[PDB]
Amino acid sequence: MKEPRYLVPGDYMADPAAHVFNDKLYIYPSHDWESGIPENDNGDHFNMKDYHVFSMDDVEQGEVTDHGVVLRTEDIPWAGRQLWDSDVAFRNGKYYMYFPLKDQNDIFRIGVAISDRPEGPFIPQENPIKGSYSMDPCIWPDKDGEYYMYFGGLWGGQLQRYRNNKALECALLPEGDEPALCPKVVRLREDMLEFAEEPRDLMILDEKGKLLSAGDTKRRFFEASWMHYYNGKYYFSYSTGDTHLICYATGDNPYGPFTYRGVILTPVVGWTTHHSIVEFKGKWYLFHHDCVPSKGKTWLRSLKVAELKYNPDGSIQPIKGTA
Amino acid sequence: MKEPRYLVPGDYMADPAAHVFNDKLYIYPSHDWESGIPENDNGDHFNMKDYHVFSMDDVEQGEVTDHGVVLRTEDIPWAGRQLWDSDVAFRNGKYYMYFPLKDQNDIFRIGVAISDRPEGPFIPQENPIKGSYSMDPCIWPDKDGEYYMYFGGLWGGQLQRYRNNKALECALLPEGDEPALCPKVVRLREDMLEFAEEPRDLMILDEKGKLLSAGDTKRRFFEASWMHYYNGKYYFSYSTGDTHLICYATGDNPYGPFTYRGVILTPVVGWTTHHSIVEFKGKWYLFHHDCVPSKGKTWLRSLKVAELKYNPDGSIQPIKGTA
Ligand SMILES: [Ca+2]
Ligand SMILES: [Ca+2]
Repeated sequence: MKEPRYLVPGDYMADPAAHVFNDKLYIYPSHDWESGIPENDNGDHFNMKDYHVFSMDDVEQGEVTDHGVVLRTEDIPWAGRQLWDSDVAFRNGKYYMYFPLKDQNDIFRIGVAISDRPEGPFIPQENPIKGSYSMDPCIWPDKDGEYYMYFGGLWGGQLQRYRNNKALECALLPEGDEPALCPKVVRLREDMLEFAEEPRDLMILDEKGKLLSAGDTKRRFFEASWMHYYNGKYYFSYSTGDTHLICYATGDNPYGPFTYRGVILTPVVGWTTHHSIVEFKGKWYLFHHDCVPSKGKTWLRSLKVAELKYNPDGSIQPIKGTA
Repeated sequence: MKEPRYLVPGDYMADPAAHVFNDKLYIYPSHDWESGIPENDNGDHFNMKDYHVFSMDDVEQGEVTDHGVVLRTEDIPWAGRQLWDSDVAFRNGKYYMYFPLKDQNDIFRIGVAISDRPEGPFIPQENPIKGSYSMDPCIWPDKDGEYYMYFGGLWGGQLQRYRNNKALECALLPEGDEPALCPKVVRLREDMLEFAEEPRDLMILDEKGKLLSAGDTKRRFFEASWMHYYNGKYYFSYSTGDTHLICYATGDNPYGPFTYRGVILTPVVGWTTHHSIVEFKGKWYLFHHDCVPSKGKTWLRSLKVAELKYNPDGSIQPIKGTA
């Protein structure tokens, strides 16, 4: 594809998460809809309430299939509000969907929904994962045989309310030269229902190996954690929020510190930018979204796909955002 | 009794929750112990980890039976730390123990533990109650056949972190003429596993029908909620924290407004004061605690009991504290 292709024109789907199951490419995006709520700093206008599942056979010219709703807030027993960016992993012959959702105390937790097939209806557990907090989870099937979750999100994601997995009496956002908050990493146990250990900082560093500062808002982690593997190297990509960038870093292990490299996606139409990187049929793709069909409305996002290409030195060729 | 009696002089127990099951008197206190943790503002020195159960047939001079440990943190699947003031309720031929415990995020939640007998080991549920927060729960079997929970606790109890059951970005403690934070009340459902509704405030008014102010620390709610019914009137008693008082209020229904009456017990030796009021064999008793055996060590408390009498107008005779 020479030009970015919009996949679902009929509805507003955001925060795409693409995976390859049974030689098919499945997408697990959020579902944006027009709630009657005006914009807000706490992100109340992001009032998604369900999940659809899309699948393709050919990303570039292929037909896109809507499998319909597979999960909604009503079906979740511990549900409060706001189903945000989710992710799916395949293990033990089953598919585990990890969704963020404020509990009945308006605290962001992460729940698990299970299905026997990647597109089939997901049945949620009655309670959120023990110790879970914040949002935007990413589930990475590492080569060591284990499955790792990467989560975290500034501001509306309540990540600043916590220090070392423990909630603060009062939220605290680091400023200026102070080290910025890191995204979190935690290993999941085999049944994929709970954490196997305590989550820890996924350190993102300079080229000098120094932790990114809070003022460095063009490189500092904000949200949208994602992890993939190419040419014997790890790639941790993410969103920078108020600078509207999708950056990426590199490392040699799922835990070890990741060193910032560059920018994958320049600012797009809309305040938010969210993504997922996956290889399909020999080519890499950067699934993401912008607010072009909604004519600039941030809370109404349409998912799209652009071809991602690497340089021989391992770096990623920057992709132009719409804006 | 012509002088208050200690019940477990061999160990350190606090926050007594006295009930009458099978013509016996059962107490469900917290188990203080020297954890090696020094005193600090967040109350880490209150590091209780297990529950004992005590029973008597005669309060004044009868033998107190130590039924041993019936629940410990290590058995709770969602365990974090600090098992604080709990209470038990009898329904459906079973005994439900409602215990407060910080989750793996140091957020105070309330969980349910079930036993077939008032002293037998309570098997805890895998997850805390949905929407639960703060601590010091008190279950009340009303005459309507329903069951209500009265929870809430300031400062260490994390009540100020919440407004209308929703977590604040930053904790807020009201001051001066502002209306003080009210304790909470919620009707449990039939299986006693979850809430049947949204928790509401239990308003405590003055003699002018006006909400108690935060500056009025000698009367406003702090912790240690307790509800009992005597001669057509309800009696909501509680602790006042830094004024070391236990006061009580009167109402006509479990939800309705309660009007402040007076002080049940003046400051005792130690900072904390906690209690439970129950009638046993024609006599009313005020179960509580102080730190006389521990020579003033606030977090090493010892249970004690004193007879409580009423005036013909319905008021409660003030009991003199050790301090
Ligand atoms: Ca994502
Ligand atoms: Ca109590």
